[PDB]
Amino acid sequence: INMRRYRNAARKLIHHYSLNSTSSTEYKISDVVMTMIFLLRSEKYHSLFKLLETTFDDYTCRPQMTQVQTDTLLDAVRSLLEMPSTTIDLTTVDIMRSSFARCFNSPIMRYAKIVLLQNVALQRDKRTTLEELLIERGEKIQMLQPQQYINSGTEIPFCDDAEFLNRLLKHIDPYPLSRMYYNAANTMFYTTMENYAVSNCKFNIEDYNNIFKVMENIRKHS
Amino acid sequence: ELINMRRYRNAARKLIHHYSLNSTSSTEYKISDVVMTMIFLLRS
Amino acid sequence: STLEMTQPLLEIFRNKADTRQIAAVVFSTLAFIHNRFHPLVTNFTNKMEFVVTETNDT
Amino acid sequence: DFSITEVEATQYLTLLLTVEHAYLHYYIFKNYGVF
Repeated sequence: INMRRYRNAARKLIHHYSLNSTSSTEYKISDVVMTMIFLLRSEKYHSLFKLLETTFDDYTCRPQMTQVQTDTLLDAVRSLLEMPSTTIDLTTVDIMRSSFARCFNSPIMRYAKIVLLQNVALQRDKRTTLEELLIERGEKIQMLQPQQYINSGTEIPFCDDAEFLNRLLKHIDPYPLSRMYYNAANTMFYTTMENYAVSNCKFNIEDYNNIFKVMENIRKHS
Repeated sequence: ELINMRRYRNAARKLIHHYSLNSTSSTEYKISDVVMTMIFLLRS
Repeated sequence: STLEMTQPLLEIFRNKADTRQIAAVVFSTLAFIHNRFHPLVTNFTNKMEFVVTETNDT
Repeated sequence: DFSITEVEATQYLTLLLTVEHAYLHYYIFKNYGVF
């Protein structure tokens, strides 16, 4: 039984859900199943497996766990991910769990019903928007002085030898720079806005789209 | 005597990993860290 | 290249132990964009004491 | 001969777009005040 291969596949699913991998076409059901099998056959991870099992709304009953247990679990998680280099809020993982509950309850068929929604899961929020946000901000900002500044030969640094630069040019030359924008930047920006779900700001693409009509203007002015 | 052999070892392992395997510039790492590497070597 | 570049940019920003470099990077980038947009521009240089934001609540 | 990593060059780039986006608002303010 190729536990090894099963894990090798499985990983990517959680990897994506946790953090927005710029890979794609992650989806398959078999991968999910193998993930669950691995978790079942991973005693040390059985705690996580039994938590992730909890996927039913009328019975949403994620148990209390001592901070000790929670930390041990997060260690396990990070290790298995081979990414201790950072740690993410358990809350993110539970939100992804609620997402998986969506998936479970959705009998999505041949039709590629990509959910496309940004995650709505969260608890005990209040509905908020830019109004509330602004009202909040002022005091929290003005209560603190800025830290510091000092001069360091500040004024107008400028360019240097063009051929010196052509060195770096040639270094840079081959890469898929035209794609690099999607390959990290834009995806990461757009995904960053889960902060809106934090404290339930109703994010709207309806202005995020503004970029599109914005970009025309250069072509208008040739 | 007083030595933080543990952290010295950890930084040294990290170094040697990227250094001998990725074969790329050690911009993350510093001379002090190399020194502690030799300390660990000499005592190990 | 003239900068005290501190190449491991992400970890430099991840340091938290100092903010001088962070502020200088910010400011210099601002100037860069400005001089991009127009060829002949500058900002008064005496001091602009600035802030670090620490949490979503802030 | 500087070993500039292709990957990290990505992050080196990415900030600039955000900063430019800010620059827009800065310009608008500087020309038209708070409101």
